[PDB]
Amino acid sequence: KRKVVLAEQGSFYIGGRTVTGPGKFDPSKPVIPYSNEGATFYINQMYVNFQAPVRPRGLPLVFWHGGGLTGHIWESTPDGRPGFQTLFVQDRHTVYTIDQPGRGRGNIPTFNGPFGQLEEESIVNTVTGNSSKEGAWVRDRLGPAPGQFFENSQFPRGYEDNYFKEMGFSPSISSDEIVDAVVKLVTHIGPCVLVTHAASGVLGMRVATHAKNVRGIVAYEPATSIFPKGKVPEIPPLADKKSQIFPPFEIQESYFKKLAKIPIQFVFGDNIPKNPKSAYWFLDWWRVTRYAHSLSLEAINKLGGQASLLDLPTAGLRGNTAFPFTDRNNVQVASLLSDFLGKHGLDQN
Amino acid sequence: KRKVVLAEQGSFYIGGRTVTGPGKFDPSKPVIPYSNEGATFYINQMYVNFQAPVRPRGLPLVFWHGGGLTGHIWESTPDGRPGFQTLFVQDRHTVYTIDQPGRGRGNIPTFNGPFGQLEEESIVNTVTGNSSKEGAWVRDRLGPAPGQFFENSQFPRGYEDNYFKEMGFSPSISSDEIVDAVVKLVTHIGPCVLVTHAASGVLGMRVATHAKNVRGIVAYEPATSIFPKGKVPEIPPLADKKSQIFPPFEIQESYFKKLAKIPIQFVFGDNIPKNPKSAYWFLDWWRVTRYAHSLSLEAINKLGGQASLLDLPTAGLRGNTAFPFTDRNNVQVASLLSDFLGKHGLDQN
Ligand SMILES: COC(=O)c1ccccc1S(=O)(=O)NC(=O)N(C)c1nc(C)nc(OC)n1
Ligand SMILES: COC(=O)c1ccccc1S(=O)(=O)NC(=O)N(C)c1nc(C)nc(OC)n1
Repeated sequence: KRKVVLAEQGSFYIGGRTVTGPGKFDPSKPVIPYSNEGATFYINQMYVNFQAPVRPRGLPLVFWHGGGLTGHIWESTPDGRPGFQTLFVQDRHTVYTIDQPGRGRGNIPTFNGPFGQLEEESIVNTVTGNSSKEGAWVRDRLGPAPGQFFENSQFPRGYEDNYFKEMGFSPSISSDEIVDAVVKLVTHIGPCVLVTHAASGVLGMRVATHAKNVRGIVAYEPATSIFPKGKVPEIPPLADKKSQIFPPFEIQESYFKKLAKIPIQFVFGDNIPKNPKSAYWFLDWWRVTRYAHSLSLEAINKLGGQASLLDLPTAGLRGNTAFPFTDRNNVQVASLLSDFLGKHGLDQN
Repeated sequence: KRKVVLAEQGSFYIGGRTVTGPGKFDPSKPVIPYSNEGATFYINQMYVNFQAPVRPRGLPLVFWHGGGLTGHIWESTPDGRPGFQTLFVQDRHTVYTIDQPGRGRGNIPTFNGPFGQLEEESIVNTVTGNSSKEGAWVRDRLGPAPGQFFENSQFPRGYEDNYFKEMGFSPSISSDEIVDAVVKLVTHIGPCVLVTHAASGVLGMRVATHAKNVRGIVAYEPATSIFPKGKVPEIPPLADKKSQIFPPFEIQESYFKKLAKIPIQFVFGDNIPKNPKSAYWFLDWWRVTRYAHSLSLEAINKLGGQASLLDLPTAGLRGNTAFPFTDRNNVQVASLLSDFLGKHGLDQN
């Protein structure tokens, strides 16, 4: 069912700062080709879209895309089925979707000169990085190697091109500045729930420690674990005995303690190996990253928290990739999110 | 006013191509940091959003942002009033809004290495260009100089930060590939109307010559004029005796003739001078650019066309900037667009 009734919708920019070029601007001189002379540039701002149902119930949801993505992933699946934006407006929540600084409609800070460089100042690095189709295939656990699917896969097969086309690079904007933009959004919205994904997992945890308005977190397949400073537990290397997972983020315990004050759920899909898998780097990476997250959640619970790990196969959902909210069974994944919101009173006024 | 009812909404990717790096991808080797080795990259694809009303009447509208912009400008004004997307869904048209290749949710083609470079191939230039706040202020005719506003201005004053935050750079993707993506969208949608803006004006004219499904064009403040090859009329230089407008695009006459088969309207806002203005480069640039467009429309009409130029002040609307569809009187601007659609039956089934 695709129909949606909106009391209002729209979009806006929030957050960011400015940087200035040298000299002054003279309106009599040729304006194009564009010059840094006399220039003010707005940088690192974030794009925000919202859709509000008639008579909303409970708190607004803020859907935060993973690494190299945009709010598209919450709008539609690669095969054109409704995304979580539609499903949760239908579930009577106001829905915010963002393009964080450096991605999509967010700002990419570059000027007149080599990419990212404002005269002698490097705002972001000129050298970029970006996953290939092959790297993303294994990262997202479509299968163990590019072009191969797990038998049980929930991926919308045949729509591979559409899926990979949604992904791209991110300039080297500091995570501090990304977190700052979302803190400002949360201040603007009021009490809300963060729904994060992969690279935005750790960022949403950070936002919650800075913003009391974050009343809950659901994180799909978070990519970086978080611990109190100096209390990082022993985490093994990968099965190749050379690689490590992403270095866990460390925060002062007084901020970490704030995570114990709200319900937090991490959600993982399928096909994460239980045992070392030296032949398949990313499968093994996910094994150890999921383990690190289990210890992070345990640390929150030892501070009086209510932090849980939901493995979708234990709820009867088999074959999900690292994007469960765009997989073929995404309605069932959404149902489990609604269950979490309902259990914690986040769907009541 | 804000209420919107959608039979369906969503988004998708269309267009683009692939490129690779050398070698073979080995899933046993560390996937991050990402490498070009064995890597397929999707480049130059376009993001498309659609909103369909219940029982649409007439043709879908494709709103195409100007230079350095995104579909945001059709979603909301800088001060948060409804954009043309909402207004035209309320007007019972299905509405498509795009982020063209190189902008917003469209692809920015960069890899592992200096920006835009895939090994020894330069996909886009590493050196970027980008307007400043000051350049955009005068380009868009908010006032003759930054900080100043024309009398009777329709700009949402006070929302300068929101407005300028929506603008950014474009990588050097060829115009051929941008046009190609929209031709593919037009094939997918069927008969439709293009609504263009500034830098997308000439691109929409080009699309129409390649796509019979374009049944009409409304272009707000187009930036580059178009003529049959070898038939560009004499166009004077600017009042500074040294600058010229953008070199007009020249197409083969057999393609130019296709513009004579559909209704085409160019729409200009206020404060374009009638006489040379050496003190204000962009005001004088608009004077001569608008003149060049008058001659382009005349050439279309000489070939049997239905091309017209609408100056908003002659229709009783004073003070519009170069973004009339986000100005304070944008509802009245929308009413004139509805009038055009109705005149030509583009609002009937
Ligand atoms: C949608 O996919 C993801 O969100 C994702 C998931 C797992 C691993 C890496 C990424 S990533 O593709 O974004 N990572 C990335 O681009 N890089 C390169 C990255 N990201 C992070 C968060 N840390 C590090 O190194 C510490 N690298
Ligand atoms: C939203 O504003 C515009 O759409 C716009 C409007 C008028 C002039 C220039 C631009 S522009 O900012 O895009 N131009 C631009 O960035 N440059 C640099 C440009 N664009 C074009 C289409 N041609 C040329 O040179 C021929 N330069």
